[PDB]
Amino acid sequence: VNLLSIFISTWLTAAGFIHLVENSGDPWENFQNNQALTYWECVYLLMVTMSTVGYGDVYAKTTLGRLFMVFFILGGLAMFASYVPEIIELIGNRKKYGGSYSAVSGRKHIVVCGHIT
Amino acid sequence: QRMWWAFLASSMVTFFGGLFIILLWRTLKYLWTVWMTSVKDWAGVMISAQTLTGRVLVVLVFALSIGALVIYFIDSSNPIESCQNFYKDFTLQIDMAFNVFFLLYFGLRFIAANDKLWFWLEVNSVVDFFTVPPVFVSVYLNRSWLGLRFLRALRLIQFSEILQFLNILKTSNSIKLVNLLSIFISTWLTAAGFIHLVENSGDPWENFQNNQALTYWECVYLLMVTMSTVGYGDVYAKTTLGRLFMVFFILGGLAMFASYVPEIIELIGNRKKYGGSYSAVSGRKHIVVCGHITLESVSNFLKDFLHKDRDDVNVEIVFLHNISPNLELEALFKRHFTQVEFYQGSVLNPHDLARVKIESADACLILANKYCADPDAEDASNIMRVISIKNYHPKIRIITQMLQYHNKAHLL
Amino acid sequence: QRMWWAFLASSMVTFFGGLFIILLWRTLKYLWTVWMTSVKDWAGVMISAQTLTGRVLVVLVFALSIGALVIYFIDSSNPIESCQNFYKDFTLQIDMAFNVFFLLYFGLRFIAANDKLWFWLEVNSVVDFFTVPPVFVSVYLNRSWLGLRFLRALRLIQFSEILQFLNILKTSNSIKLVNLLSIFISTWLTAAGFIHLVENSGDPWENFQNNQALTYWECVYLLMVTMSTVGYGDVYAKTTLGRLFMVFFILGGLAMFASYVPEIIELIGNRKKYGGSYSAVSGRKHIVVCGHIT
Amino acid sequence: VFALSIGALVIYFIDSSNPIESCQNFYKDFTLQIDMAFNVFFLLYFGLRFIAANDKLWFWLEVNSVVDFFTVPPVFVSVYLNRSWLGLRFLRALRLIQFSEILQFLNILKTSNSIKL
Amino acid sequence: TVTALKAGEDKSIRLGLFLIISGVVSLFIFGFCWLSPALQDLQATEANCTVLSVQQIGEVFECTFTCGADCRGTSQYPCVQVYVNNSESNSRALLHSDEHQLLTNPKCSYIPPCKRENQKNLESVMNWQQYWKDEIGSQPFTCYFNQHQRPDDVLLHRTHDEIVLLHCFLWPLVTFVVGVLIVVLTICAKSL
Ligand SMILES: CC(C)CCC[C@@H](C)[C@H]1CC[C@H]2[C@@H]3CC=C4C[C@@H](O)CC[C@]4(C)[C@H]3CC[C@]12C
Ligand SMILES: [K+]
Repeated sequence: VNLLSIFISTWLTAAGFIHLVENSGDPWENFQNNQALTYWECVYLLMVTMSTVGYGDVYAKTTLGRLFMVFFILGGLAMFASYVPEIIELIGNRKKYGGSYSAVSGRKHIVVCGHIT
Repeated sequence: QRMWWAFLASSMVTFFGGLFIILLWRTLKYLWTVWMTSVKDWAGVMISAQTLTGRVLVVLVFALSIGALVIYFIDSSNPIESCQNFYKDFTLQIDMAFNVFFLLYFGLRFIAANDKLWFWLEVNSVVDFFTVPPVFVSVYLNRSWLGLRFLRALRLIQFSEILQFLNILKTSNSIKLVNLLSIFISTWLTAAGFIHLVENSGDPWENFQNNQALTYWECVYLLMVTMSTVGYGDVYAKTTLGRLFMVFFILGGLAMFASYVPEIIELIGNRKKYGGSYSAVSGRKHIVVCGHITLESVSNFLKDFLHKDRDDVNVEIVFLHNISPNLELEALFKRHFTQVEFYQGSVLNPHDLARVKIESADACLILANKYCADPDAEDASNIMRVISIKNYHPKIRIITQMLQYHNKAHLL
Repeated sequence: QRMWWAFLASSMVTFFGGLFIILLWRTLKYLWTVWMTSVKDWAGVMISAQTLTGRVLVVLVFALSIGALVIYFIDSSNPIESCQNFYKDFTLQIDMAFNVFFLLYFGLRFIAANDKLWFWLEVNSVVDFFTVPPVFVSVYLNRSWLGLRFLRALRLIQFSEILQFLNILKTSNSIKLVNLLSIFISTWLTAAGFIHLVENSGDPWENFQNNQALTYWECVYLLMVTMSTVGYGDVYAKTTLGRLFMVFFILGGLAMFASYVPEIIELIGNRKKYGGSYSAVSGRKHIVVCGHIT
Repeated sequence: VFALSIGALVIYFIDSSNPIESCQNFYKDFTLQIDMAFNVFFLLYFGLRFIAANDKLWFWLEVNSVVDFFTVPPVFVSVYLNRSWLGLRFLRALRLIQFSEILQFLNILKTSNSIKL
Repeated sequence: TVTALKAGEDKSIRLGLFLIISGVVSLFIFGFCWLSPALQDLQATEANCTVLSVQQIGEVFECTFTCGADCRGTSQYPCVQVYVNNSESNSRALLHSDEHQLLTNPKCSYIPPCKRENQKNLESVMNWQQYWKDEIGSQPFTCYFNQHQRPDDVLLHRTHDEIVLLHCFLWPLVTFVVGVLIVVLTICAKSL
């Protein structure tokens, strides 16, 4: 739950940054190269990118957008490298057995205790 | 025509009644205050997976499920409207035929149910009242509608189990691999059907005008290109619903990859290095070096046995060991690549001894570790090996290293 | 001209006879009821990998195989039709020359065969009656046809073994790396040739009108960009057959990556940390601390 | 040598960003003086490395030496022509291989893991 | 010397199983992939449609011609619209040469092949137009007409040929048979 929460927070922060950077154009072309896209097309683009799918149906047109996009690729890669071997791998492997023998109506029941081999 | 809402409604309606009534029945201990066993047994005698009648009906539900997907792939490949009259995919008869059985089998599963509510909440049950009712409305309308019938592909989860009772495949690793392939195909085809269905009609917000005219085949392709992370962007979901589902399917596939590769896929990837017989070498003689295989012993044996000063001789050497050639394979291999094989089976196991075809050998040679802690123990192990070899085949020459002289008497 | 069906037919026809007759011969214990050894030995004395005559003919089959790929890359790079008369890629002579040897070597492999059926079902044998007959129809027609000749690149599987008998490379890790590189190049070039061949003529369903006019080089590039998962989508298969093969080649490459990286590639990645002499230090004195380093 | 190498890359990034032809006369990236200045030192330092060489041939075949006679002479022809040409001067970025070692003698970073990173 | 060890097998029943599996999957793929062109072919029935009138609309449409050396030139041709009458349906419909011509341009009932000279294209139109004015009204001939999707369209030529549909379908069927014989003939050899 901690990892999911931090992943959602960084995804939504970086999507908001790209939206804000694309709402007004680059300074250099007097804000004429502006992309008229929603926050939803923006947060989608970043999922398609950080998962490395990269359809190129939408991409940042602005030079500021690109500069941030290369930074967000590198930050996501760094987080993936610094989180998967440490915490995500441990979370992936869990208990194989737990809980009761339940959901078997009417029958008798015995437990083989002791040395199972 | 707008009546397509009634098809999905008829599914949801049957689900609704199912979740309300089956739980309402198990309330209030006092019934009121102020034949069932026979039919249940008759339904459940056939449902047993070990019984012949149950294994063969389970092949049936699976075969009919694939047949329902084949015809789904036929109609899903058509335009959104066609003149359905003289040739509507072999008519209402094949439309009803599979679900006339699945409705009977859903009824059979419900009267066969042994824990009422749990039977309904089994994931294997949930899909049935999703796929069955929409077609029962299609036949009442006498007009085909592309429904959620692709969810029937989720019966492919059972393919590993039928391969186990039909006894086609036997290795546990093979059964796990077939299980994994089957679940991967089922989820890929389910998620591809969802995206196809979501893109067939446009988003609600633009009054369905932003609809992408793509086939189920372009759709299932897109999802392979995406889940493999290739992502060519030659095709992608245009709709906002399509995108929302696409981000979910990326996250579900990533979750499955993270939760499956380290656990099962890694184990399947590493298998036995050696197995099967020494076979496919015509005419030659054959011997097995039994006993203690270690690097020095085989290096000095092979260098004399195959020194190229014998002239009129063959190669032979089959080899057999129980703790594998972990280091032997890098430290020396078998001083030949095409010839001289290695069996990972033990000398004592009759099945492994049959694997080497010991009966067809000219001799077994038993090597001993001179470096043993207890010479008596090593000698008695080699005598045990001699005894097993002689028991399997009395008529074979055996040659054997003994570490102590007094132990030679036990061979006599 | 429509006779291009006969080229692939001539391959399949020779395969057909091969699988039927070689198995039919080993049936019925009673032959009827109610020189072979000498020629086999003469054929197999040369086929030995340890013998000098066998190692040098195996270099030959490999060198001629690469030569057949070089000329394949030449013609596969041309338009779909050209005036083939005054200069048809050094004429019917070089067209026959390599397969005049490979047909003799296929005959040699069959008379050298020691377990009849198994010799035919060796993957190293299967490719020969695919690449050889189509050219024998090309010379009868005196008109070149782009066939399945790229499958000859599958002889590159042997490159590790010849590097071992020619004694150029000696480390086992080096031999495994050269083996892996060779098999990766062979499968990449085979799958690129399949996609090129599938895209040269259009899909059947649109009467071959949806054909993509791309070279073998754009095709082998596309497959590298795809199997590395980069996937620029500047080029992609347009045909439905091309897509069906492309999804299969994605799945085969993924399967090979899953079945090779944890087993062999990981072992090759980790090697010795130290080796060789203390050399390249002029003039100085030298001492070795022997014994217990801690 | 490291600071001058970065300076040669900074000016490389300046001119490489121009059109393929420009009127190079009144303001050619601070003139032939800065064009010669870095390689007047690197040519002296290549000469110094050759007279400092202790195993003649090996000094020449060190990868650190090979890059010098690739980056130095093209500029010596540029000054003879008095006209800038985009050459292989980006290979000078290969001096960045030494950055770990200078961080070790200047004593800024001390952990072995940090030096490897 | 050797025993039944001489049989071996491995690369025979295995190949036979791969051959039957390749055969069944290939025809199964072609089945899902040929229904559409087969549907379109069956959707058009046989009638004796008659030419009702040819008029010259006078429109000009652009066509693309190629010289083989990746020529991208475009030329112009006059538009010819011909209206036919069905035999059993007596309904006025638009003539077209073929499916290709229809989908590239449905306004003109013929597209002559694209010519580098506009004068030659016009002459071919007048030539084809003369070869179509002679047979008007009478002499009904074999005609293809659709009355499901395109009731106002009439084709002179068929969209598809059964020959390629059959030629690609026979191969996986015989490939399955070749797999089955290799399986059972291996089992026949395995006995003795
Ligand atoms: C089981 C499978 C893999 C067997 C292989 C079948 C192959 C060889 C068959 C199946 C369909 C066939 C094609 C179908 C249609 C045509 C058009 C015809 O006018 C000439 C041959 C041609 C171009 C065929 C060539 C061979 C072909 C591709
Ligand atoms: K991509």
